[PDB]
Amino acid sequence: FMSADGIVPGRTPVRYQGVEVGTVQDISLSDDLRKIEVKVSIKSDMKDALREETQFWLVTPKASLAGVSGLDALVGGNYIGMMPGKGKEQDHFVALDTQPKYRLDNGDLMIHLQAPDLGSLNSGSLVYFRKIPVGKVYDYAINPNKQGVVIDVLIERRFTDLVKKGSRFWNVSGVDANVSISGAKVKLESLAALVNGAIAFDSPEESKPAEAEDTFGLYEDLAHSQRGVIIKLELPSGAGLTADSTPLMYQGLEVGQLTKLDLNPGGKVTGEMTVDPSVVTLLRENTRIELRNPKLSLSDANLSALLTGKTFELVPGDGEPRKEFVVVPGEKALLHEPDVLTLTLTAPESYGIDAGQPLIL
Amino acid sequence: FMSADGIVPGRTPVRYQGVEVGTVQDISLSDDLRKIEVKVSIKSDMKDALREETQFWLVTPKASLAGVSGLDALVGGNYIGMMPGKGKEQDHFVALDTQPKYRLDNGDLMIHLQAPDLGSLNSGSLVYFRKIPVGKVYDYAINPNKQGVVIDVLIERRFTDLVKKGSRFWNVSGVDANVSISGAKVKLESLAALVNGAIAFDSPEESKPAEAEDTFGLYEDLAHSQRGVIIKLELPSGAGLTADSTPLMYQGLEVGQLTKLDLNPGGKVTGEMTVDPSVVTLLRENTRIELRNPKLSLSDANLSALLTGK
Repeated sequence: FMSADGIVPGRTPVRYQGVEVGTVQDISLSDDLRKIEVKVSIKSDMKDALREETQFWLVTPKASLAGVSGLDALVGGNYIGMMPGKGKEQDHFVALDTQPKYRLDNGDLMIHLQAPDLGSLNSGSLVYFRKIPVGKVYDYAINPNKQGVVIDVLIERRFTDLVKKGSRFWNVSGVDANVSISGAKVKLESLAALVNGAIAFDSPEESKPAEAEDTFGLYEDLAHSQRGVIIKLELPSGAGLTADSTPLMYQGLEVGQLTKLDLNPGGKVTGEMTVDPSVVTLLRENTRIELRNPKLSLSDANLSALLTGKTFELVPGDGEPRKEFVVVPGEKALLHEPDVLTLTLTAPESYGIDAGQPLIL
Repeated sequence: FMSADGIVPGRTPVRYQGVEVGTVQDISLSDDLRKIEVKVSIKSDMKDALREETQFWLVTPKASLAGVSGLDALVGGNYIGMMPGKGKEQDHFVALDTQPKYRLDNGDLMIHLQAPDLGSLNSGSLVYFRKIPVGKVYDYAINPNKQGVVIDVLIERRFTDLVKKGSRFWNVSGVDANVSISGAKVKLESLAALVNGAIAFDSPEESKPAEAEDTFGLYEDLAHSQRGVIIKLELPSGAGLTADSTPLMYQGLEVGQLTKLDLNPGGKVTGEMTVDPSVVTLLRENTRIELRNPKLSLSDANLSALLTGK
């Protein structure tokens, strides 16, 4: 032992699963080499499992955060816990530090999630389906690649059929912090989510069940877990475009959201947008996506339209479906219509004619 | 037992409803197969009910959240609780984990509610009438269809006549703070609702009493539980229309609220609006519903009308 804080040589039981098995006999020091040698007698019933892969630890109460451990050890004195294994033979053991998880093998389902960072999740945080606890987080570890973090979670046996291949997992925080334009709307749903942390998951309708350490991806939010279709956009510039803030308006209703915005070399601004499955059939050839500036109308004032800014507008077409588009400015919107009569006319003088003047018949 | 944490073979009583009945005699291990065999002696008075459908559990204190359980077990040592049933005969039992609810059958009324999700509600959250507690949530479960969640609640005997066929239920949990342009509304209930949650309900005037596990729908808010009449609208576009924010103004007073807004295929924008029962008789043939844009008047400036929109 590194430090035998409260081990009495006379009476200090060795408990396996709370059942007393042995008793501490003697305590000595290995000539002050920061090691405490404890000689403990073990009854003959347990000597069959007294093998090489056996773990020992010292259960001692402490004032931990978000709950106190070792209440039984506080009431009845700190003791020694043991866990047998499948070794060959051993008579000299090294005590552990924090009593590693041993599991129970009750038929539960063990699955893995991959996240860029652990987040607020700790050991013991809950897993929710329909806001009903159906499991808990078992362990966490770092991938051999330093980029990834693997969270190993366990779902109870009664809900093993709930997990499917298409099931999606996200992190839940019981805080809504909407701002909008009227004022700050703050709603507190679940306090346990703030205190502890929670992973919620959703089960699809028709999918095969998942089993045997199937891996999944942990989305950072419920909104990020929403299913959608990726569309690549070749934007002219990103002057008034904001990621996760610029919508795609069709018939006055928002159906898309600009998600990614990048600057490829050569000064090429490109974007990536998620569209909901309702308007996928409207994305075909000769289907145009354009940008509209917020115009100010004195007759019909729209403060919300002024506050939103640039808006993506969708003009459906017909043909083979496509997943990539080229965005043209609003000045050139008339030029890219399927039928349009383009004319070039010469004059010795400009006569004060700009590039936005109309033609009148 | 899966783990006998503090069972002393000498003195460890078996208590039914707090009454000592038996005493733990012996503890042994089933050749290290993660099972603890506990031999307990039971007095001859209880052997009549010692049958197959008998439940046993280990009452042990723990530092639970929003309250600590097993205070008596903490004071007087952890013990074993039992619950008899109506089995045939049994001499080998399997201990349970969390002492499932046994109920009391005092004449209380048991009813069911259906919700898309449990929400903030947990076991023990309170049920309110006129902000007076008249019951509590008993249990929750998942429907065989994965879409629905069934919450089983229990109303006390004294208020069994309060529940009617037309009674409406809604969920009040947490705290919602909404700041307006010139106002601030902090909607919250008692501290137990903030910590755990609550279900409040309203009884109509003339309705038959409800009984025998009658089902109900759990609305998400008091506003959503308000009675109204559904009107379908064939809108031209949804350019400046927001769900649950666009009113229906008659004589300058708000009488309706645009609730649902959808895009049917073919580019057809449709809507669904709730109207209060006062103006139902005004909804007849050749009755027109139109949309007005917020116009700016220099002589009579109306900032609120400008901020409302369509």
